[PDB]
Amino acid sequence: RRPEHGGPPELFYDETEARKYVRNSRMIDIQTRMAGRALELLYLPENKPCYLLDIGCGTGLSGSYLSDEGHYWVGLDISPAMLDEAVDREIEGDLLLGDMGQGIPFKPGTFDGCISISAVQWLCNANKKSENPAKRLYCFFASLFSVLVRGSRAVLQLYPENSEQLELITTQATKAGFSGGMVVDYPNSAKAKKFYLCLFSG
Amino acid sequence: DKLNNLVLFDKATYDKLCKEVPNYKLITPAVVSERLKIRGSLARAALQELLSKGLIKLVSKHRAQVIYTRNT
Amino acid sequence: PGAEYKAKKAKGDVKKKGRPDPYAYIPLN
Amino acid sequence: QSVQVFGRKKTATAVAHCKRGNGLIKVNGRPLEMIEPRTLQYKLLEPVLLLGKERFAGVDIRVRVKGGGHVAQIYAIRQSISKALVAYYQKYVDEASKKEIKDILIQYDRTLLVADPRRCESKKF
Amino acid sequence: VGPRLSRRILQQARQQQEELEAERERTTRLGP
Amino acid sequence: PGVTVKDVNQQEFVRALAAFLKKSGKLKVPEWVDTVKLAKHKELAPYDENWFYTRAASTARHLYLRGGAGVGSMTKIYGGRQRNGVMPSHFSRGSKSVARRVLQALEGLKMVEKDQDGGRKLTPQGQRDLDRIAGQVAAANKKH
Amino acid sequence: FTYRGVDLDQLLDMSYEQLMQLYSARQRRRLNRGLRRKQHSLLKRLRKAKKEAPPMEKPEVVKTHLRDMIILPEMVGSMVGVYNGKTFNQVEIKPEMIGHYLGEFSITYKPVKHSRFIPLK
Amino acid sequence: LVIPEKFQHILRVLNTNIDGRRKIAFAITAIKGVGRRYAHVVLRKADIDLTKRAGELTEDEVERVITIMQNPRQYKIPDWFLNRQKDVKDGKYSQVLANGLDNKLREDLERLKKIRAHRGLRHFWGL
Amino acid sequence: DIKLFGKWSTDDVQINDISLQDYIAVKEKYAKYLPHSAGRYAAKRFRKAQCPIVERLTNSMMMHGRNNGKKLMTVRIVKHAFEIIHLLTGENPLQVLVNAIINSGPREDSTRIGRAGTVRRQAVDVSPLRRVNQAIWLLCTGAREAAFRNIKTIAECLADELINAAKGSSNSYAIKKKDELERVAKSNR
RNA sequence: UGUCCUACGCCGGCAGGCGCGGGUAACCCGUUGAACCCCAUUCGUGAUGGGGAUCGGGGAUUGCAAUUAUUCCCC
Repeated sequence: RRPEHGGPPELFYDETEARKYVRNSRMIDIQTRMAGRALELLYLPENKPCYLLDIGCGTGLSGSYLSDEGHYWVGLDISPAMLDEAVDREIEGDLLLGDMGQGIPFKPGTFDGCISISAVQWLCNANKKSENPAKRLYCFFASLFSVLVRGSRAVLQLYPENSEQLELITTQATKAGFSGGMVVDYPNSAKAKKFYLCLFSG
Repeated sequence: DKLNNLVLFDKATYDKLCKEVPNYKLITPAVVSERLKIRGSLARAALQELLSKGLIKLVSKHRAQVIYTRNT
Repeated sequence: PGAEYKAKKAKGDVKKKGRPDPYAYIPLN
Repeated sequence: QSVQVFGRKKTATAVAHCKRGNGLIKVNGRPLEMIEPRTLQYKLLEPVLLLGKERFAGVDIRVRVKGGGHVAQIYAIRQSISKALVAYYQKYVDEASKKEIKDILIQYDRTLLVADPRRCESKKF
Repeated sequence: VGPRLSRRILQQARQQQEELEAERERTTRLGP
Repeated sequence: PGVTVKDVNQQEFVRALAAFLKKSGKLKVPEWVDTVKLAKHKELAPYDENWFYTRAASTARHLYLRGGAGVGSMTKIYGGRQRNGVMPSHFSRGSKSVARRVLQALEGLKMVEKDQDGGRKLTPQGQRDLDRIAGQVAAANKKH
Repeated sequence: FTYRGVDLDQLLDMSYEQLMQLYSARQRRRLNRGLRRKQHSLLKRLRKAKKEAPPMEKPEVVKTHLRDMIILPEMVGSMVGVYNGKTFNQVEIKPEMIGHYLGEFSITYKPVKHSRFIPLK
Repeated sequence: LVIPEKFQHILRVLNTNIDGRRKIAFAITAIKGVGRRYAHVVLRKADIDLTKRAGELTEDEVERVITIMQNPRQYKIPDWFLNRQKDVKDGKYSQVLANGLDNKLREDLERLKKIRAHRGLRHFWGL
Repeated sequence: DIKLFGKWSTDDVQINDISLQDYIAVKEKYAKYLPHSAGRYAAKRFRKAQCPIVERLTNSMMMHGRNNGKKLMTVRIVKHAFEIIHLLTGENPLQVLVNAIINSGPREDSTRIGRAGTVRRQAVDVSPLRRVNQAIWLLCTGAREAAFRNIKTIAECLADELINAAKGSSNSYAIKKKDELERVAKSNR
């Protein structure tokens, strides 16, 4: 039904499911148009690319869209199979492997923007007893607020399945000190309805 | 990826099917076409030719599946 | 929550010309 | 003298005549082994191989069918044959043979005496 | 069984009975 | 004691009758052999070039099983599944004139004529013909 | 110019009964079903316009509501003002429209002739 | 079977590559102007065993097939089997295959555009 | 004696798993010539435990849309698969089938719980009937999505999947999914 | 379910025509001979013999009138 019910992201998005994932033109179309909407969402200055933390890029199709317009990015991912699939696509941006909930391991005042592509609705549930969802979301949000330049822009694409998940993510974001809100793409629609966390420092 | 199965039997692959189809222990058009990189129509035509030669025994006949076994 | 963009005669999201493409913005706390 | 029985299904209805003879099995004017769906041929071989072909050499049976699909007709044929033999060995042959035939034929399958009471439910507004 | 099914069964049984009981020109002349 | 078409399998009997009609050589043959489709739901020409003989054996079979049926019932028998594009599929009937010409050819082989109560009915020597060809089929199949 | 291998000069002489083979199926069936009298009156008006006009320029325009009339081979040299819903579109009869109708030169509908939010706080 | 020493992979028919890696009933289908049914009726008229591949076809077979292609009317074909049998300009019995078909459709579209009928003008507005 | 398909014997079939005598119903009393029975085996609770394993396997390929209804092609496929297995392993295909059923049974998995948004997984156990059901479904998925786009026939793909599941090799999709199930059960105690 | 359902004979490969019968109805269409399925051939992992959209032409049918492709068959 949904990919979140299948299991952990490290093990569900394996070799064969990534292999059938990259051969899906519908996925290509939706990913390119959501990447275009995300790039239009943040108010970055024109003729000057920004330093974007691309979390949840995976195959790097959004990263490919970033590299097509001359922008630069670094990718953070959790599954090595679709990471190798992204590597096989002669991609330009760099790739990192690790859990985003354990903390973003970069210096503060570094990133001028943050692009999250289908990675924040993943972490609301727990697949291990040692993982606390509230603690994981709070640590991820606090580390993201630390590594961001003061005044940078962060956009997070998501498809929540109920209002309580949105309540927990918004209360974690507003307890982490992020300033911003929520932008919905066609809220009264069903196919075209997307959700977009927009955040900034101050 | 893109397969390049041959359209007619060359001399070399004809030699391997002459000296190798008596010993695979399983005979079907599918695995023959998979491992010999040959057209499945040529695989089934080759097995009708070979059962006409009579050196491989039949097990069952069907329009979609044909199955064969060794003499000994 | 997008009440100005909801069609009265239909279920969906109707466009307006004076305003940009349909959306709904709500702030955080 | 002879015995007429009937076999039932959803919409497949069969009649069966069993009389004295040399052991001729006929269905729709054809022997039992060339009904068109060959895959259920062992179904047509389920009753007789349950009992033994030497015993059937005194009874000639002929079955006519009408209605139903292929496999429904097959089930009607085999149930009609089974009930024809048990009725022939009840009315004409002593009760012990009928009892043992009924016991083995009811411990093998349930549908071989009374068919499955299943039919399509009608649609109502 | 049911009305229609039993009707078909009795019709087919009567047909088979007539067929197994089975196994010219009309006499227009009153006197030979 | 003699065998019957009902006592033998259908397909090898039909192809044996087609072979006997082929080496008979007295069938009349149309000029439109290789430019015809025998139904409006057919998409391709039949792969069997000698399909008139199999057609003749099949229509002889269907007339022997039930006589008094003409061209319209014959087209009703070989109707198929018409896949009319993105429209839902339906049932279509066969071509009238092809079956008409084949059955007229069998009329020319003194195997069948008309019937006063309906369509066509076959000759009694047709019954002997099917009887001894069923005998040779049973000899070649049931005795082997 | 020739039409179905037949030149215009013999097309004018070639008569009404054997118009069947040089046409398509639809107007062949339409002519076989019986032609009416209103389009005959329209033909009479067209030819009455054709007589008294001087022969060194194009004659006077004949206007009508008839969109579904079969163009005869002898129409070459007329001006037809055919209705469309509002106005009269008046068109020259070239020799190349023998097999066509009057409806496809009088179109009843006009062609159809059919920015993003940025958050600041 | 074993490859012939004269086996070809690609033929040159109507200034077009034709794949010999296909059945004879479908290798000729690759060039325009002929589909499956016309190929079947031609190869049944050409008296050719259909089971052959396209790569072992001899020369004499391909020029007799192409002389079926240019003038099939003398080889006893039905005349309502064709594509362009009653042309508007010059009604004559014909079958265009590769470049004649493009010229026929081009002259149809430019005829419709010149007479500014609804069909051709809508085609012009559509592109 | 009653032989399956005329040449398969149910007398030599032994169930190695002690928990599954009464759930793999293939013995002398369950011996049938054909899996086509059309018996009302699902209108009462635990009735399908008495169903033959071959009949459940023929009900298993009766799946995925267009194949619904057409079970004569299904029993044809499993007949060809039985022939292929008997030609490959050299013995009764029923033993290979029951070994594949035993070895591909998920013995422990995870259930999903949660009160408000926070959803966790608790390590729970699988009943032997559900073990057989999930093994049958996993072999069905392996046979279906194994090849799906090339010359590899469904019958020989099913035979290969059953043989590799009976041998316990990692090539089987069913074995890999089962092992992932007990491993994620151990990860969520 | 029917004076529009059609049996049958002739012509054209088919779209369809011509002629003669049965039926105001468990009587004639109609032992309502249907599709899936079954057996054999060809195809064979190929945007491919899959899928058929969108087009061009011809023919025929239905009707005062079919163009904005009424509809069918073929290419």
